[PDB]
Formats: sequence, C-alpha cells, structure tokens
Amino acid sequence: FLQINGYAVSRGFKDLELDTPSIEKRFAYSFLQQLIRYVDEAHQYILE
Amino acid sequence: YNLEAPDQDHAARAEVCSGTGERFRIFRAEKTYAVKAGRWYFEFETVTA
Repeated sequence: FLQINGYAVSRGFKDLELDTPSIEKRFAYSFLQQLIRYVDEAHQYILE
Repeated sequence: YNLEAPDQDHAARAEVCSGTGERFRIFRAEKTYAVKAGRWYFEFETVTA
C-alpha cells in the first residue's frame, strides 16, 4: 500500500556512512591482523 | 604535505559491450551431417584467447 501510494521506505539513510570501501580500512582489523597480533601468545610464551 | 592516492581497484566490468541480442555466437555444422557411428575428428584454431 505504501508502494502503490508512492511512498518509498529508506533503510541505510541512517548511518549511511561506513567509510570502509576497502580503501580506508586496510587489511582485516579484527581477524587477520588481530590473529597475528594475538600470536603475541608466542612472545609471552617465550617470556614464560 | 604528502599525498596518498586511493589503492588500485580491480576491473570487474567483464568487457561485456556487445549488443543486447547476443553475448556469444554459436557456429555449428548442418544437422544433416550428424554422425551416428564411428571415429570422428576436427580441429579448432583459436586466433584469440
């Protein structure tokens, strides 16, 4: 009924900015580099 | 004042610029030349890849 009367509901207009396009957000912030950083388990293992 | 350009973006257009009628063209032998028994061979040279 919205569509027939000509009203279109809009989804991501709120917080439409996400800033990623893989250009500003290099690498994988929370999987790849976070994994390789948590490999500091090895450094603390050496310290142990 | 140093400048950093955006990183290169891959091309995904797939160069599909043909007419709306055709995306590919099929060339076949005539139906009457259909083979139903034996050994058959033919050659296909590829001028482009």
